[PDB]
Amino acid sequence: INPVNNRIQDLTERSDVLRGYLDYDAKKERLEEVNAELEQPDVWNEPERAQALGKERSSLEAVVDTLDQMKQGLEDVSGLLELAVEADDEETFNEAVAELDALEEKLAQLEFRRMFSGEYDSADCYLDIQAGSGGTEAQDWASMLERMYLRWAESRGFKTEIIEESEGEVAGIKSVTIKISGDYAYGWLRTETGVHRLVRKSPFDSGGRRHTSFSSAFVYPEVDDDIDIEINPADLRIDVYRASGAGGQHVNRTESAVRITHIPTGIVTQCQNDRSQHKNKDQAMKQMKAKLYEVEMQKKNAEKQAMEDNKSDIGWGSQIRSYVLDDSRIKDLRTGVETRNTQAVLDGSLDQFIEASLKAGL
Repeated sequence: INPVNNRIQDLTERSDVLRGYLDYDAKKERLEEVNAELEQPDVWNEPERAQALGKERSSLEAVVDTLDQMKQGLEDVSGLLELAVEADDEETFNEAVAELDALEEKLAQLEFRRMFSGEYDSADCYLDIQAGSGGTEAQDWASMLERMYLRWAESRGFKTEIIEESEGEVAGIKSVTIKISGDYAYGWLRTETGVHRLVRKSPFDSGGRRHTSFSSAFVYPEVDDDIDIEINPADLRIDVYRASGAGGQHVNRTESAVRITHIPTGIVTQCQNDRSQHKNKDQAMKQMKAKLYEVEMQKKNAEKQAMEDNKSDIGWGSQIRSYVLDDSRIKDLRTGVETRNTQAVLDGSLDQFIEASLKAGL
């Protein structure tokens, strides 16, 4: 028996486990129902509802369609391999194994649904990146993180939108808020919340001095429409402000960007991606509701894990990963996962860390 045939059996076995675990039949029945409700034109008479149905359909297809393709894909590969071996055609064999690799990647990713027990792990999410107090160097670092996450998101089939962005004076960014949309986006990105440490020779320093910079990443789920709990107007300060576009600053001089500050906590949300001020307000408001829930969920989880008295709460600002570029080394301080290909990570190769984090139960 060729080792490749044994792998095929292993994948089939793994897909069968997943089919039962994810209730393939139930999800398939539900998918038809959702598709039916989305066929009618009057469905958008309730925008929020139509949007929710659309997101649910995507999540269901991620299970049903992927498993259907797994079934067919593995059968195809088995047939192609038998042909390749009998014909002694090395090239066809290689093509078949390349397809098998793609199939295993699909399966492996779907197996992580088992790790998503969070009530909102299936939701879209927001990612806030903030440059630390390291000047230009820290701002460049924040922009590198921005690029990294945008590239990773695309690699995962998640859509992205820049909600807020404040550029640095000389280079990089001071801050950015990115909306990441897709199947279980929050579940997949939430363990990246924390402080990311950069250590390298700064290209902004005249000499070759070692510089250490810090940037924070904060991931929170979209809960609007799922959580009707709204915010008291008295606890909010709303400001219209000028953002930054591509030359266009006419109606953009006043811009129409909206900033919302929560007096009770000091938390702020901002939105500048729409031309309409009222639309930016609506969106900035959705972000605030999500951040406040995110915070309440933390305190909520603090009670579920309360033991010692006078114990310090769980802060999300802990350092979670160190990027030592001058030593060609990036290591997650929580999981211990390390890689020496720094370029690949900066270019979006984060699954190696995220997968380990989810498996560790973070």
